[PDB]
Amino acid sequence: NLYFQSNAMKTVTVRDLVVGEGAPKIIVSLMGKTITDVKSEALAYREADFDILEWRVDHFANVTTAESVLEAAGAIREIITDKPLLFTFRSAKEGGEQALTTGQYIDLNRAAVDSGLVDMIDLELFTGDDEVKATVGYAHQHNVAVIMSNHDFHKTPAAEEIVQRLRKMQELGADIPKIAVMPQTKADVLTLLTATVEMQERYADRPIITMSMSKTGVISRLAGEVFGSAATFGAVKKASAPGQISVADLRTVLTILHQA
Amino acid sequence: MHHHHHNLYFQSNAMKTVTVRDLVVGEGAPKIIVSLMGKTITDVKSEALAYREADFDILEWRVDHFANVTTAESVLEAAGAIREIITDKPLLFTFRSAKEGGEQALTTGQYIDLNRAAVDSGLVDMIDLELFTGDDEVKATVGYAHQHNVAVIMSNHDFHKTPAAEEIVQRLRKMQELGADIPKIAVMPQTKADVLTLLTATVEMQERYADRPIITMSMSKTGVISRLAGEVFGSAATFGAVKKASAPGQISVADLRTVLTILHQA
Ligand code: NI
Repeated sequence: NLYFQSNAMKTVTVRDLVVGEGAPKIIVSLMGKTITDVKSEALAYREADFDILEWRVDHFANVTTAESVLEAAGAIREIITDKPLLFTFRSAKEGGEQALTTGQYIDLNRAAVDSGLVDMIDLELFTGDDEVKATVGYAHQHNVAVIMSNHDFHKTPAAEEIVQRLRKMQELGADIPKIAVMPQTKADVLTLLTATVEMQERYADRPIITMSMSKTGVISRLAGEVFGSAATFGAVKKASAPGQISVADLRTVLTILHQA
Repeated sequence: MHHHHHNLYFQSNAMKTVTVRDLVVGEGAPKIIVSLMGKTITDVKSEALAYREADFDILEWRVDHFANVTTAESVLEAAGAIREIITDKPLLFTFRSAKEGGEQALTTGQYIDLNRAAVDSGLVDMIDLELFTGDDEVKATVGYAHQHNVAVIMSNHDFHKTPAAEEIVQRLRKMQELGADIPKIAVMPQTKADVLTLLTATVEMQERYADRPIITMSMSKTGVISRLAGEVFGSAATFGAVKKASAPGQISVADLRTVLTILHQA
């Protein structure tokens, strides 16, 4: 599992994929309740064009059973063999389907890191600073990269607050700070982009991932190359968050912008 | 002082649209404008015939590239040629002055007389008038175009910097005050933030002050996204390239229509 990190070039390289270089990378979210459902979805996703596979563990029914989680991850790794695998338990208040105690959520990520089956984990910043910092270090001890994340599905904080949150993620050791916000106005989309630019140019020594959700915020999913967001989420069969477009349409736009 | 004894465009203030040759500017996905440049009447004809096959909505004739811009009748001969060739799309007459990057310079009197001649001809559906021409002549010429059912795109360009958002909004508002049917502004980013400043101005103008469509763009490769996001931010049209870009940042019409269509999906 070794991944690379170049602070000077602001890149994170996982499975030969250079996040932070060139056109933004496409992340898709795989959801399945049972082990066989995860296999089925992995076989379907193997036919799609994406760069990073995110397993949304909060959609899995047996999330507190260690052996079941490990079996599902192994199944994905056996089907999708050449793309980085990102392990994400999204909490209900951050956009997901389930909620765990802080301890259960650490056990779960701990076990994912230990297995060697996943290349990256997602850690929610709000989990708690001590908890998060320790877990980041642990992931790094095992050659697992961390996407640190924060999501607001109702509003867009001020740009200064968005920047500060991305700076803290970096301070806590996130390899890739990530923030998703919801616009209530057209200007809010621009606020998210402003924060992206400011963070990326003034403070980051690594890639960042940002997005303004809903149809109104779609542009933020497409303009990463210019504004400084290193990856973007697309939909394979169904959108996992408001505003995602199909992977095919997303790749089309990213390519056009890259070659403009 | 212009008098009529005893072209057609529509505009809806409340819907914020301008309709010319059945094209509804301000509704749905942004419209694509392409620019035709030719030095002689022979070059204009060859380029119009060639462009006829392209996917665009509005044809802009860049009169400043024409060598014989000095005798109005000669300019009207080329306009007729384009009108005979492109019969079903709006034709925008644009002499882009030396002050704003035009390949040429003309005195204000010559510029006003050229645009009056274009209006008189009935061969063009719209004229471009530069905001910075001078208020008395702009107002008079806007009124003159309107008397003839010719729409006006009022324009302003900065190829070296992006003014503050407030200044961009003031210019768009002034265009509306002067009677422009479609205010239009193009600015050049020096930083990534400058691209966002142009979009901020677009949103504020469109939401708070406009009762008509506006056209805005941040030039260069850096500003390309501004040419693509008009549906959400409020820019009603966008310039594309048929064979070669006519301003920095334009992409091919095929790529532009592809992206616009994706963004319009719902
Ligand atoms: Ni008359």
